[PDB]
This record gives sequence, C-alpha cells and structure tokens, in this order.
Amino acid sequence: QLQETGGGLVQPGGSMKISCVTSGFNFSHAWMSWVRQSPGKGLEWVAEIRNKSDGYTTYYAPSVKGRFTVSRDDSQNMVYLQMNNLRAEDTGIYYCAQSSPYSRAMDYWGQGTTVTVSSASTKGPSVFPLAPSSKSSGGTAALGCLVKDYFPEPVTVSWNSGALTSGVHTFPAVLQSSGLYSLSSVVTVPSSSLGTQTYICNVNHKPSNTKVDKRVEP
Amino acid sequence: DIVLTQTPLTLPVSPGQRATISCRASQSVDDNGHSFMNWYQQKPGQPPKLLVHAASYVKSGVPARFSGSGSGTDFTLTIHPVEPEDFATYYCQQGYSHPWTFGGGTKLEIKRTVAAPSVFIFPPSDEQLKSGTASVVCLLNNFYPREAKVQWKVDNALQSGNSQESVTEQDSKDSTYSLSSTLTLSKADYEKHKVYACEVTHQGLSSPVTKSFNRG
Repeated sequence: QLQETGGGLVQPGGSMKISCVTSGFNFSHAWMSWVRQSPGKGLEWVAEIRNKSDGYTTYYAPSVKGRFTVSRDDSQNMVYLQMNNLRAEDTGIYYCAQSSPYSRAMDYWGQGTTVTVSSASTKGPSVFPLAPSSKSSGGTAALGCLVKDYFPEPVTVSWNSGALTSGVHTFPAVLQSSGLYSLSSVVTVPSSSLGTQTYICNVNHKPSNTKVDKRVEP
Repeated sequence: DIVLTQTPLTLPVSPGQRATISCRASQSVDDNGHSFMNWYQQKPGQPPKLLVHAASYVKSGVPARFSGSGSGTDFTLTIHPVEPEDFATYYCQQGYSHPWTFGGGTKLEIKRTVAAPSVFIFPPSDEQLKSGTASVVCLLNNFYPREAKVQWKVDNALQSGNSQESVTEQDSKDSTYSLSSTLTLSKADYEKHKVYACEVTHQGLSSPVTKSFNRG
C-alpha cells in the first residue's frame, strides 16, 4: 500500500529528495505525512500535506521548516520530501503515512527509507579478536570479534560460515565520536574445544562490499 | 509544542499478566468531547502500526485484549493478557495541534526469574595495539533483569566518559540479556597503567563481581 525510496548517504550541508508511492486507497482525498525515526530519539513527525478538497496546505516540524519541502503528485500517487541543509541530527528512517482527518492518527505506514547524514567516508571495518582467557569455573569460555571503525551501518557477523549459532550474541553498533561505528560479536564455547576446534568470525559489510574473516585463538 | 511523557520506558510483564502503559500530555488534547491521543505498536525492523485513535477507539482487526482509555492530559493503553506476539514497543501520539508529537516509547519485556550475569573481560589484541587504539571489553552474559551497573577501574581509578555500553534484545529461548561495556583508550594511555578491572553490580549477584587482568 505504501513504499518509500531515495534514501542514502549525504554530507552535512547537502541535499536529498525522497519519494513515496502509494495504493489501496483514494490518494487524492488523503492527507499524507512524513515521520522519521532516529535510533534513540523515537518517532518524530516531520511534515504533512493535505488536500481532500482544497489547498495543498503544508505543515512542518519547527526544526525542519524552511529546510524541508513536502509536495505531492496526485496523478502518480506520489508524496515527496525535498531536504536541504541537512545535519547529522536528520539521520534516520523516514516513513510516509496517511494522516486521518478524524484523529490525526497516521494509519498506514511504508517500510521506510534511511537517510544518513555524516562527514564520514564509507569504510569497511577493522576486525580484532577477543581471545578466550586462559584458565576457567564451569568449562565454558567466551570469545569474540571486535568489529571496529566502519561506516555506514550495517555489518553482519556470522561464526564458522553460519555453522555456529547457539550462544552467539552480536551487539548493536555504537556511533563513536569519530563518526565511525563499532560493535562486538561474542560466543560461548566449551573450554575443552579450544585446541581442537577453530573459531572464525565472518564480517560482511555491504556498503563497502567487503568481507573479512578473522580467526580467534588463545 | 505538546510534550508527551510516556511511562515507563521499559515495562516487564509476565506472559498472561496485564500491561498498563501511561501517557501524560503537558496540556489537554480534548476538543468537543474527543480526546486526540493515538497509540501505535512497533516491532524491530518494521513500521509502526496504528492501534488506537481518539483515546479509546480500537482500529478494526486489532484484538480485544487491547484497550485505550483516559482524557484531558492522562491516557492509558492496557494489554490484558499479554500474548507472546504483543511484546513490542508502543508509542502514544497527540493529534490535537501541530507539531504532532510522540511519547518516548514503552518496550514490553518478558518477565522471567532473576539470572545473574556471567562476566568476562578481554584485553585489547596485540593487533589493535599496533594501530594506536586500545579497546577493553567487559561482557555480561545471559542475565535478567536488564539493569546492571558496570564500573571500570584502571589502577583503582574510576573511569568516567571513556566507555560505552551496548545491550542485546531479550534472547528468544531464555529471555535474558547480554551486555558489552567497551573502554576505549589511546595506546599511550593504555600503556601507562597495569590493572584493568570491570566491576559488575546486578540484583542476581549477592555482592558485586570484578573481573580483571594485568597488562601482559
């Protein structure tokens, strides 16, 4: 019923235009909104465009007014968001939605398109071992891979090419003050396996088209 | 702008029990007998979905164990009983006046018994040290509830502002969390000290647990 496009990477000061195609309801009558989600700022309403009968009246969140422009094309069932003078704070998943005239609820949201605003160049991760500790209590050892200094999100980590899944924990990335992301992936294994079994983390980073395999040993 | 105070940020519920989610608006969102407060549900990697509009009107197809209530400035979403598919994040949103605003969210988490973390510490690799940075990682594995204090100490000096925590979602088998706390220092700073210690306080532990190593 709704589907967003156009998101990607851009530097602070830059511009980007995103779009949303719709179906399954009368578009020309509908009010349409944009809402964005930045991981750890929840949902934030961004803009609205109505018509139903008259005006193509537009409304904006204070912090994007002037910078952002919402438009529509009734003949193609398209809503647009033109974004200029972008800042790092604008980074997020942007969703288009149908705004109800009754409750001003947003009724039917698309899957979203992500806009990432940063000075960082795309870069694949450096992958370091988190080596099992020597000695020890119950015969379980934890080991892992530190996946450091990549941009943008995301990376995927597997273990022994997907053959090791039990007890794997891959943490969410944190954005470091450098503008690069970092995470770790860990797994717990039997202490008695450490001589006989090899353990390799496979780190895939689609935006750089890089794949890095790292063996982690004592 | 109408600020919405949604409480709590994280709400444990046992399967079968009631979930009560509150949303206070900083002024009234009533007009002509309608209270303009809407509720949404979001699961990871998915858009939000409208559940309730005008405070209490459940959207068609939403199950009956969801109910919205309240008026003026105080509103409630109740889920009774909480079925396993209901564990998700919930948001309130006022449609009274522009800008439209959302509450900060409420994640329903599965209540289970207390489980103490297993704690592990990892020196930086010699490989990372070559590059000029040192990352020291403390792992707390498979614990519940989420709340845990992780202190770093470096030759007994308490560390401040050079560490970041990251926590997994509840495990799908056992409903526990795991957490990493990563201390980032320059190679220079790393080399000035000997003892690196991670102290973990969690209600599952009678006394705090320290894991440490000496650089070497």
